[PDB]
Amino acid sequence: DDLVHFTLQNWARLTVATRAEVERAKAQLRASLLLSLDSTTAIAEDIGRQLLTTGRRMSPQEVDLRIGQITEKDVARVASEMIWDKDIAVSAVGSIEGLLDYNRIRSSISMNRW
Amino acid sequence: ISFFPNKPMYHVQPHISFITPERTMKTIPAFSRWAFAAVAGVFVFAMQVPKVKTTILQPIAFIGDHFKDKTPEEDKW
Amino acid sequence: HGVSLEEINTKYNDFFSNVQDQFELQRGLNNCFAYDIVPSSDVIEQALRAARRVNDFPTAVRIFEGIKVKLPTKEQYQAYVKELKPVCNELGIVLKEDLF
Amino acid sequence: SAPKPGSTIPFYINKKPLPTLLYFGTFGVIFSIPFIVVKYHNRNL
Amino acid sequence: NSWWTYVNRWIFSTNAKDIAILYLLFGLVSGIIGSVFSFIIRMELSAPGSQFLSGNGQLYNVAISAHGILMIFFFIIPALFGAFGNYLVPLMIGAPDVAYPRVNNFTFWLLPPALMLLLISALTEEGPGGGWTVYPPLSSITSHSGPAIDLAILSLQLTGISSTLGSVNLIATMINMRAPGLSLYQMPLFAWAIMITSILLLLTLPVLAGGLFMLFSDRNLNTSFYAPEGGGDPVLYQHLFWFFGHPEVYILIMPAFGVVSHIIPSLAHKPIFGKEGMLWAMLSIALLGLMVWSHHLFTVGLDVDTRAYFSAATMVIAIPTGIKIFSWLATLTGGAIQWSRVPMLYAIGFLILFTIGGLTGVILSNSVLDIAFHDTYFVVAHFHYVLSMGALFGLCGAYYYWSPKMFGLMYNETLASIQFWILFIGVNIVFGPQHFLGLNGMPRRIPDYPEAFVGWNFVSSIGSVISILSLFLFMYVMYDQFTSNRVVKTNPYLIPSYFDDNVIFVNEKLGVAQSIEWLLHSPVHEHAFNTLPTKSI
Amino acid sequence: GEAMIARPRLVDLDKRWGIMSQEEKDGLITDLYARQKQPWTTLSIEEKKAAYWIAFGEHGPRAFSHISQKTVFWGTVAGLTIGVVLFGLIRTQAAPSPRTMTREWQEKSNEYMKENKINPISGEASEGFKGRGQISGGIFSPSEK
Ligand code: HEA
Ligand code: HEA
Ligand SMILES: CCCCCCCCCCCCCCCC(=O)OC[C@H](COP(=O)(O)OCCN)OC(=O)CCCCCCCCCCCCCCC
Ligand SMILES: CCCCCCCCCCCCCCCC(=O)OC[C@H](COP(=O)(O)OCCN)OC(=O)CCCCCCCCCCCCCCC
Ligand SMILES: [Ca+2]
Ligand SMILES: [Mg+2]
Repeated sequence: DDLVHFTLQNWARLTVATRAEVERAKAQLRASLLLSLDSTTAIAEDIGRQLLTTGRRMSPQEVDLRIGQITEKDVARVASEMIWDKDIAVSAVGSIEGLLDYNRIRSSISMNRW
Repeated sequence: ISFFPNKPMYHVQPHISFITPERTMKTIPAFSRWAFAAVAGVFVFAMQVPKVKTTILQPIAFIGDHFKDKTPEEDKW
Repeated sequence: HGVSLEEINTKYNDFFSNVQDQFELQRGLNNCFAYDIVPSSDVIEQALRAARRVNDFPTAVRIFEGIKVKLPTKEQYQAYVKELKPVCNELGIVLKEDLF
Repeated sequence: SAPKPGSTIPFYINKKPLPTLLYFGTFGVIFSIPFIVVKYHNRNL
Repeated sequence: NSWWTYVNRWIFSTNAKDIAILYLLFGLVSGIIGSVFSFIIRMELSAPGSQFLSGNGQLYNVAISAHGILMIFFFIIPALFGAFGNYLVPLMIGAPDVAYPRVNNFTFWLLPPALMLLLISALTEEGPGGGWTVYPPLSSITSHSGPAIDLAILSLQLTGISSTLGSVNLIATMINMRAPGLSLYQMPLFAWAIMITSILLLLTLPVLAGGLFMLFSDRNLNTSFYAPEGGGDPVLYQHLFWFFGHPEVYILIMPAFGVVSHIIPSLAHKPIFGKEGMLWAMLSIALLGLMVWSHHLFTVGLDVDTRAYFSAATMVIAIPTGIKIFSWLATLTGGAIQWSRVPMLYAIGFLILFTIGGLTGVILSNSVLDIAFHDTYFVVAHFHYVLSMGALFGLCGAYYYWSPKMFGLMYNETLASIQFWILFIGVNIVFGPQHFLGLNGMPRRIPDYPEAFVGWNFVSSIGSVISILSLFLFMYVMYDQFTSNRVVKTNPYLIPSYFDDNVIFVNEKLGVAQSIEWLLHSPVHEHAFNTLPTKSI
Repeated sequence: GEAMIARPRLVDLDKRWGIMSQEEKDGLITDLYARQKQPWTTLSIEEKKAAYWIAFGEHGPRAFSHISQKTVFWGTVAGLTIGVVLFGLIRTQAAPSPRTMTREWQEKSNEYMKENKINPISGEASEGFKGRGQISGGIFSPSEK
């Protein structure tokens, strides 16, 4: 219960996110989107998936421009639109007795001290 | 001179523990709203005290009719 | 006053009989759609031929869009499209409502 | 001399943090002059 | 050292562009003071009886007189008649600078000392008490003892002579510096209007100069010019004053006519209907607005034949104005309309207010009808609902329409529209109830009123308050526009037609405009029109 | 321009157009210009869509700003209510009203001018007169304190 509560609290906190965290996330995402491709099979799979789902493959310049435009206000808006108090889907397997009911799980998606 | 030499766009700011200015700038509206709610509750719970009625409520127009005394000349002994 | 109703129709058909420049075609086409005069079948057909000649596609669909906008009711537009369908199918013209 | 204007003829430099207080104070005093004007005629009364 | 450059670019500079901005700023700083004066006087009459004051009637007279004088002679005339003319007329005529730069520089600086001396006069022990139209016996040393109204007389004198001196160069500039191939008939309507106002003002104001000087001499030289026992007739003073006052409002409102006739076509993408008929009817108005002056003396007690002669001709003024309104109505229909634009909003709102004000003006042009409304609140409603609805709206529209050309910035459309709506609602609910207050038979210029009038005054006070928020929003939007660094293209009000390609229009269609000013860069060069533009002869 | 242009080059053009650099724009315009020379029957639907969007689109010159009318309406409402509230708040600081503003005196005057036939036609001395007459009503004529 403590783990779920803290996870959902850190989820809900994203509506007041700071600039430094956003910058770090942007840098990490930009690095990770390129560090994955390290073999011919991986590059072919990436190209195929990008062409099958979108219709074109985004050049690194377009990806860089799209990522760089993101600021903390956009993150706050998106979080308040979808991460704030909203319906969730849960799935549990194993010794999940310690898990509480649905309402107690859902109650942690919003912080009352704001 | 710089906290991160490879990226000068990173400056530390005065703080106590986590009371950095940006957090307080974000927090201020919450304090304002909470204070307004507390004031509204206090005003609600003391709307029948005679001093409040004779000082604040009656001079307010429209609503001032309700918070009066309607007893005619037949009144307190 | 100046030109009457049908005289400008004949004059603009004659002008659109021979246009080789995109700018002149657009200029005359703009100046035609301001007299409350919906072009006749010969005028629109010759404008389509001129657009084919000066090698510009979007002007052709803009013709039908502007005619639909200018016409008062749906019945006149339906009659126009019924009588001009073969041309559009001959020149490979796709209407706006079917384009997307 | 052939200078190109920078599309800035404000008669005085403007920017966010500092000049706002000066502009607002000038506006306030030129708004509130009539006040001292009406007070002057009823000073010795 | 830019300080020398600073003061040479601003004080020791005679360029037309660097002066009209100061005209606008001076108008603004006068208008704020006048609006606060109007707010205080309207808050006084919120409820019957002495209110916020110790029943000081002389203070109320000072307040009303100051509001009237400063807002009629320091807000609208200098910030509309010559402010948008000296900057713009050389652009439309085809000249690089005005005829006489030194007199253009001189005319502006006669006004600041006038404002300071008027404030000093109002700051005396008594202050002016004759109102906007001061009258000799009241102004006589018998009533006022001190340097209170003499300075107001001097301010009116010097402001009038400066305005006359600020209009001599304009006529020469637009009569001799015309573009090669620009016939006087083919002149744009705005400059036509501004020249008509210039000639009318120069022709009429000298009369005010002489009459005001001779009336003022009564206090010092003890002349019998207007003394009842000295053989003077104050009806002569009224005739002299109203040979000026009647055409003054027309010469103030004609720039609004021109700016509306300029705003309508460009934002409507349609040429103005009947230019020649409109300009000839406006010329008929200009000539006509001089022989009628005694409508302000209907209840003084003049003869029957003179009253009939000068009351019958009051009606004929309406016909050309109605023709103008009908022409603008015809221009609006048919062509495209972008009703969301702020200048379009102001132009549209101008017409209905001006026509209802004109109807109110034609209500009380009869000696049989004026007796029930002379010197009552009905004339106040008429003249306010014409002045503040036409001249103020024209000034706001002109500012919001030509501001990028003055500076090169973009304002906030949302805030500007909100300000327009708030101001419109406030001014509509301010002068509305006054119609009923004057229809009941209650006079004007009275700090106290009989008890059966409180409701309409209460209804007016809230709108008076609302107008102040409108002013605050306008101040905020002006500041934001000044410090928003929002760029502007050469001709922001040019859009592709229905059959202009997105690649053909951008490369073979730019640099075209209905008027010259939109051809140049929005911050205009110091030395424009190096060569004269030549049209088809 | 003879070979068909690849589909992944002319898909979702509106989203990409702003970010896409100038050189790709000139290349696409030149390629489409060379393409339109052929008879239009041989062309695909996406080519026609791209051509029309390039010519009679929303980008470039005819890209106007959109103003939220709801924002204007709400701002006007807020300004009106702020003005009303501020006037009400600064209203109470006025001088005390004259003693004649009481219901009792208003009704006394109402019954007074009836006697001297002051406006009996359709006013203060009408035959029925259910109306007020010389009473403003509401806050203007409060009860005696
Ligand atoms: C601001 C500009 C302005 C304008 C445009 C007008 C327009 C007119 N004014 Fe007014 N007027 C003033 C400013 C103005 N006035 C001022 C400041 C005063 C007070 C002076 C002071 O005391 O200091 C004043 C006072 C004033 C009086 C004095 C009343 C009194 O105090 O006793 C009179 C009386 O004749 C008058 C008449 C007119 C007339 C006939 C017009 C006409 O121009 C109106 C014509 C317009 C129309 C009528 C509408 C359009 C026409 C049509 C739609 C055609 C069809 C109409 C009909 C057939 C009904 N004006
Ligand atoms: C220039 C003409 C003009 C203008 C604009 C005004 C504006 C106003 N006037 Fe005034 N007024 C007169 C001319 C004018 N007046 C005259 C001649 C008299 C008679 C004097 C005499 O009797 O001696 C008079 C007298 C007069 C009285 C007489 C008092 C009495 O009889 O009891 C009253 C009272 O209601 C009044 C009210 C107002 C109000 C409420 C406004 C305005 O508040 C209405 C709304 C307007 C605004 C609130 C201002 C908006 C400004 C802007 C948004 C700024 C734009 C700035 C620029 C970009 C440069 N006026
Ligand atoms: C209102 C009625 C009062 C009388 C009218 C006269 C007003 C004062 C005189 C102003 C000159 C009129 C134009 C002359 C033609 C002209 O233009 O002279 C030319 C110049 C401007 O042109 P320019 O050199 O740039 O031409 C370019 C050459 N190629 O003028 C002047 O430098 C005016 C000189 C400065 C004087 C201003 C001070 C005015 C004092 C007023 C107080 C005295 C009168 C008091 C009355 C009670
Ligand atoms: C006090 C109120 C009393 C009103 C009494 C007035 C009655 C007569 C007015 C009607 C005359 C005009 C009608 C057009 C007839 C016509 O068909 O004109 C012919 C033209 C047709 O176009 P064309 O020239 O290109 O034809 C070319 C031929 N080869 O029309 C027009 O261009 C109309 C364009 C301008 C008219 C716009 C009207 C705007 C409002 C007018 C006044 C509204 C009054 C509001 C108060 C009631
Ligand atoms: Ca009062
Ligand atoms: Mg009178």
